[PDB]
Amino acid sequence: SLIATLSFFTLLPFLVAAGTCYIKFSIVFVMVRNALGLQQVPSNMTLNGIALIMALFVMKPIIEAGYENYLNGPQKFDTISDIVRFSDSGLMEYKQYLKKHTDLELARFFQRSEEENADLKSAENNDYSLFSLLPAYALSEIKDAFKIGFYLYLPFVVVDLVISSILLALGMMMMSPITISVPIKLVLFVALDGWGILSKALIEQYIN
Amino acid sequence: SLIATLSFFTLLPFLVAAGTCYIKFSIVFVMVRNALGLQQVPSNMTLNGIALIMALFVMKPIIEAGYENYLNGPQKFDTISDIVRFSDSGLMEYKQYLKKHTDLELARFFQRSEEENADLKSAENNDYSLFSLLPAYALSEIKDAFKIGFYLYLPFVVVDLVISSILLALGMMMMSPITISVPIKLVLFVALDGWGILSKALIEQYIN
Amino acid sequence: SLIATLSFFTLLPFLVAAGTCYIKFSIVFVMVRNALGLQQVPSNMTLNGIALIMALFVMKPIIEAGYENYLNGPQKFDTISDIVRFSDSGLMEYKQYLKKHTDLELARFFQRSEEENADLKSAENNDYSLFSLLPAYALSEIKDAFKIGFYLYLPFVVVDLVISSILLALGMMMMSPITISVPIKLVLFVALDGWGILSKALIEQYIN
Amino acid sequence: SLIATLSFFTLLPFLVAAGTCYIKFSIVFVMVRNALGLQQVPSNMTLNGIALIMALFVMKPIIEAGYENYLNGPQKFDTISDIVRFSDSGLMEYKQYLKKHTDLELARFFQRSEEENADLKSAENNDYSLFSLLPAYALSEIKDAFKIGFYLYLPFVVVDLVISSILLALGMMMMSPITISVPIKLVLFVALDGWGILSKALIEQYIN
Amino acid sequence: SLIATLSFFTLLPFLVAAGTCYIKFSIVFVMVRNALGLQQVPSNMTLNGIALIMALFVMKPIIEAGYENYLNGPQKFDTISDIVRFSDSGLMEYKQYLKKHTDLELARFFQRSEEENADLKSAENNDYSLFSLLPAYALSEIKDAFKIGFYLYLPFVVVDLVISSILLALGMMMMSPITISVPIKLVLFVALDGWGILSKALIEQYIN
Amino acid sequence: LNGVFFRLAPLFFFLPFLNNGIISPSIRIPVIFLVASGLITSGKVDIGSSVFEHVYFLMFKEIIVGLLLSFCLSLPFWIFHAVGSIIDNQRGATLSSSIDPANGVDTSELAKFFNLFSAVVFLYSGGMVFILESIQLSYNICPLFSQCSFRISNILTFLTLLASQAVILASPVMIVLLLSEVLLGVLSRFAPQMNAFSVSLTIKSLLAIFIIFICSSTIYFSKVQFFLGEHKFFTNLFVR
Amino acid sequence: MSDIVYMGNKALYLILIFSLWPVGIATVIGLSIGLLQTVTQLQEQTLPFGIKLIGVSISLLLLSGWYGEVLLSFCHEIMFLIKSGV
Amino acid sequence: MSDIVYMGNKALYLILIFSLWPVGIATVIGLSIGLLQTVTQLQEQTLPFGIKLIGVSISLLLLSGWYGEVLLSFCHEIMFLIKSGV
Amino acid sequence: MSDIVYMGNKALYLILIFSLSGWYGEVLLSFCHEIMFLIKSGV
Amino acid sequence: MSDIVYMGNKALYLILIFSLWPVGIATVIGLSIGLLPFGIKLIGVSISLLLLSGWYGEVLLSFCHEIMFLIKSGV
Amino acid sequence: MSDIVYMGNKALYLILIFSLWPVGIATTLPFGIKLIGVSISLLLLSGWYGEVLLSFCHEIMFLIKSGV
Repeated sequence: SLIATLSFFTLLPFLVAAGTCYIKFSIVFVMVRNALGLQQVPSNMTLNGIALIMALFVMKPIIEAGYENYLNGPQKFDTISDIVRFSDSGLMEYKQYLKKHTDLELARFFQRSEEENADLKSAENNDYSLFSLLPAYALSEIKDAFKIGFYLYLPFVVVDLVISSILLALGMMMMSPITISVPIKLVLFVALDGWGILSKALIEQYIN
Repeated sequence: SLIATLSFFTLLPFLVAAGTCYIKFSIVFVMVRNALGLQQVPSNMTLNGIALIMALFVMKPIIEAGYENYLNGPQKFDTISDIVRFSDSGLMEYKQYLKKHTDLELARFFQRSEEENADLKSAENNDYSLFSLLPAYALSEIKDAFKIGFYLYLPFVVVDLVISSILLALGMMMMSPITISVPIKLVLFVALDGWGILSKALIEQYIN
Repeated sequence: SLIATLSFFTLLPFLVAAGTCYIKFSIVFVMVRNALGLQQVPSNMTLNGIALIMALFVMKPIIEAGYENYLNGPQKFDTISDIVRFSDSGLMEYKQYLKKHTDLELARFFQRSEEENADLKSAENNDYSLFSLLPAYALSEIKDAFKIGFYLYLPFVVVDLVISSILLALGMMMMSPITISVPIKLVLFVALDGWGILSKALIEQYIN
Repeated sequence: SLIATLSFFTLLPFLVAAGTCYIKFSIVFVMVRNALGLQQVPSNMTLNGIALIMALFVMKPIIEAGYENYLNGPQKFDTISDIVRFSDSGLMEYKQYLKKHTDLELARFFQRSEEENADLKSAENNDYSLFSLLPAYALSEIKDAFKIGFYLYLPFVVVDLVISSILLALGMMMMSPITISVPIKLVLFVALDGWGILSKALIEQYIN
Repeated sequence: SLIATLSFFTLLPFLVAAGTCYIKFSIVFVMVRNALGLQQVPSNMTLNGIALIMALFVMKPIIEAGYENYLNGPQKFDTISDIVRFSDSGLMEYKQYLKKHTDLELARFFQRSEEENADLKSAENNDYSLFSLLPAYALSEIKDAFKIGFYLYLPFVVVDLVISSILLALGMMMMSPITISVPIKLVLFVALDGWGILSKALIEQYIN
Repeated sequence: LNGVFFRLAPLFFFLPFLNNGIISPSIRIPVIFLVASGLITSGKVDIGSSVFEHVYFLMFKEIIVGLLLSFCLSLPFWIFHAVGSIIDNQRGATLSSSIDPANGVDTSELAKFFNLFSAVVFLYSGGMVFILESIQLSYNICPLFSQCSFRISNILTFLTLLASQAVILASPVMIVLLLSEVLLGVLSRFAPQMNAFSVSLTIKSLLAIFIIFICSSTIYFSKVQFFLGEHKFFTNLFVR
Repeated sequence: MSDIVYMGNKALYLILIFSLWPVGIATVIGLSIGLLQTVTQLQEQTLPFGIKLIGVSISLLLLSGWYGEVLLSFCHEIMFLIKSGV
Repeated sequence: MSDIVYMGNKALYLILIFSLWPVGIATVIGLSIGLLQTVTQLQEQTLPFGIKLIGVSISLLLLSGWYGEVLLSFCHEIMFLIKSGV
Repeated sequence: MSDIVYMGNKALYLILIFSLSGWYGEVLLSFCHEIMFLIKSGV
Repeated sequence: MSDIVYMGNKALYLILIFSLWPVGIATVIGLSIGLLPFGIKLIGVSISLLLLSGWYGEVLLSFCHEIMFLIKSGV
Repeated sequence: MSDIVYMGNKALYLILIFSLWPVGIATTLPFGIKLIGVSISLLLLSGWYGEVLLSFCHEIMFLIKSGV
């Protein structure tokens, strides 16, 4: 019954890109591009490519677990057994990760939503099925990523306020401070080691 | 006559995605995304995927009624009878749902439109065919989802007005206040627990 | 010539979607979606599905004339005559429809365009072939649809101008008034029941 | 195993465009276009086109390394052996390049990111795998390109501030000095022979 | 060898629109539209349209040379071989054009930066391939177009200076002089019949 | 039949604000085969078609033809657009004069209602009808062959009465708004503390809307005049 | 033609009403305070703006109900004459 | 439509309060110092702005949290009445 | 940079000529035409 | 909610110091001359952005670094 | 920060120079005469003024490749 495994493989990387990471990094990078003026990066090329690279990068530990247990075997050179424990154990790994970062509030509200969960009486979070687990995790990750990105946001707005206040204290009302902000922002963005530190912050103490 | 079941299966997920749910959630989420400034989410990836997940999520109890009565047998390993009562009873459940959320006004207007309805002598709302039931339901769900979304809209517009008021009050005519808007909006979006309440609300008290 | 019938079953419902209806409905729905801000509906799924459903909805009577005279016999268990009079009579009904909504001006001008009808001197619009009938019909329907769509557009653009006017009056030089316009419009779109009434208007007194 | 090489050929030029070059050129040219006022160029045509030409243009010496070792044979008119040393030696050239321009800090942080790198504890930068090499290089190139671009930025903003200072020193508070800035910038942009020096400097001191 | 010719036909007109013309006219008309206040013309319909029209017009004579020696020749009445020499001779004409308007400075920098020319040691400018020839020519056209554009710019800036001088001399310190600029510029733009002089000059004293 | 296809498809796409990207691309493609399968008829030529179809050069000619009409026919709408544009310049839109914000938002203010009014107004007499009649006239003039573009080169170099008709429409508007701005300056001279953004903007906005009302009526009649003018220009250009 | 002109006249009149009131309120506010920017002059830059904001807000408080009503009537009428608009 | 009118009135009243306090503080400061830009005139350009900043800063320091609270209440209500807004 | 100096010389001399009102605007007309002429002397 | 408020209070206090010094210089200048002056003001303000900048920037620098650190604990 | 600091200092000093000379040129009737002075500035100063910026700007991009 290899059919479903490979068809859902053709389907799945989209759902994965919506499933663990790839939310937070793309969000933060768009927040960064909302400063500095223009897009300043090609939305059709750069930020999404970076998102994919860093995404597989960060998932490499979960993929390592599935690589030892699941992935290495379906390499058609091992002629692996039909997928019974591959699905269940990869779901268990995804479960442990998801429950690392999913709220219970979302779990119970979505449980009342499915109305299979209400009749089935699910108590353990491992007894919540993967399909039920996914969107709650997505929403929780959205909230955390959003919090992180706007706490990032605050200082640049402080700088813009400073530039305006100075000009208007001198009375230079007719000016586009944004452009004068354009260089200064980047300075901090680079001068604070902020690019590398942001990447490492998200990366290392996202997973740990 | 297994043919029509599988061909209409290949056809049908589109019609279902346009037929009960998935309108309102996608609507509301794009509405959420016109706040906070830019798209800020991938239109081609995230929100519509969330809509699909929540879609099947929400429709699971109708599928449970069909699971007891329809779904369990057409599992091709059971060699099930041709679809007589599967269609009838799944249509009964779908009818009760659609008429939970369809206006009769639209029913009669499309009755006059088809001229099928005028000649075929349709009296009961269960005697209106499913084909006649579909577009009226779509219209009504459009109205309800739209109204919900724009009543969600208004406050962020209020905040934008406030920020612009302050800026022009001190005379900062030349500014793109939208960016200074971006952080504050988020806090409320997070501080209200608002996406979680939104999903829970739509989910639980859409179905009930 | 059974082959042609079934290969056109594969192909032709697209040409039909460009043939009698499906133009004005999709056009009007896109007009509806170009206000209210973003797409706000899934371009690839919802509006196209609605157009198809409503269009077959419209055409049920012409297909009914065919169901009595044409459709019942080409049920492939009957091995019906090659389609001469089936085509001719369904075309008679289609003709009466097309001439219900085809301008004479366009008829004569496109007849001169073809250089076929200009030399052949066609007088009855039933003596205009479907080949000649198509383009004048499509253009006339385009004119009617654009008229209807912009008359629908009116109040929403009024609201946009209103909010922009208040803002430019207050010195709100920097704002995206579109967002403030986003909610208000739909109030009318919903509160006047204009979605159902508009569907009814086009639907019924299109056919009549 | 020709399949993967050619499918990934269809896939890859995007990832290459995000992988070695094409970042800094496009970024810098957008920085140039945010001076002088408007877009001043076609965004959808010219600047990124120049970036692509300059991109593979620039990538050619690595391709010469391969032209000796890789490129000559996959010219499909040579009927070349399966890709064993093609991949290894092109990866070695890419390694030497990436290590020409990759920081160690990014390397270690992203190694802790991958968490297979943390478990495996890789020491040599040639022992970092290619996928492990990619995103650290992306981050480093981002920092370098951004530094270059905003260092280019500074003088034109200086000119803007100076013209404003002149007008305000003369009491001419009401003006949009940007437009008067528009001509002056261009002359510096040319009077230095500066774009040619920029292109040459990117050119040789990128590769050498 | 039809295949590659037709695929690169699907691809190429973009690179051509970035290859000879289409830069200078677009920049010129954008500089024209940056006076007179707003865009005052459709960014998305007319002006770059005229750029394309003048571009194809201006590239007509190269196509005339390729019309005598290529575009007359593929005929069955000419009994032609597949496209070997047609491409070579059209490229020879295109080469003579590109070397009409390409710099040597940019050429050598771009030679060694591809390193194909550096290691291959190319001597004739016809031995520089078209790919290497394009971006330098584009750069030179950019510089000339910018010179002409800002020397277009000067007058309306002078008008704005005059208006500001009037207002500040009469004590009318508080005004948005730009609006008063709008009509006068417009009047002058017509009152001297200058748009036709600009267009006729650009076309003719470009190509002749 | 392809030739007329690439005379018409240029027509349809090149002429968007009559038939635009609001229309789904699957509905902008079939009109080409529609109008062509009309027009192409009676041109029954059976000859030997070149290797690789050298008459591809003929294709070049055909493309240009369609493009011409569109941009020239764009003049009417644009004069109205220009009218609306300049008026909102003195009211609100010109505050995007500054370095590049987010998108051209202030395009949508006023001129778009003019675009809708003008596009609807065609449909009393004809939307796409006269364009197609002129195109059939061009078919009469230049059906097809090697001699591809007679005098198209000097036909292109031409003069269009854009701002001429804009002034014909908006003369008293612009003069009165200028006078009102000078009245704002007199208000400043009366009291040097006005900070015009504290005062002027509301007044010029309200005045702009009032004048747009009366000029919409004058627009109806001047529109029929403008339609006749552009018809003459097109006759000239296609016959030359 | 004629019906389209009727449409445009009615639309611009509705716009005139709703856009008329608040902008006149703002006009009166700015003119009055500028006249108070005379004797006891007291010019910093911006001050009158503040009252401007108040006024417009009060405007939406004062007018609102019938304002909505206006659109409703015409909007209903629009769909009615939809069937005579073809 | 009555409900819509009630909605607009409520939202605008919340705007009134939230935009009422801080600009009122700024207005008080600017009025006092501008009145001191009269007798003993000493009117240069900007000076009161500095003191203005103090007040404005304190406002954004002191007011913020409970101010958001206002929206909190209404926003929650909306979601609830979402189910009765259908 | 000297060419810019000359352009500004002419333009500012005309500003001097201006700063009676109505015909004064007419002066600009003349120079505007001349500007476009030396447009093709900018390259 | 409380912690977010504390964060904003820190940011606003840093704003307070940075925006405190130069406007006090300009205040002194304008009071003295009002008891032309714009020119003197220009000097001071200009000098401020030259004179104060480095360590002033340093303030933001320090705090910005700290933010990224606790970015990891903001989850 | 080091190269950043150096760059910022140098840019601000060049700003000081250019914004310093025009009022020395400048040194309601007489206002009109004063206008001529500012205009003469762009006549008199510009070329060598540009040279100033020219020099530094050139070096910047050169040391761009060593500023990384």
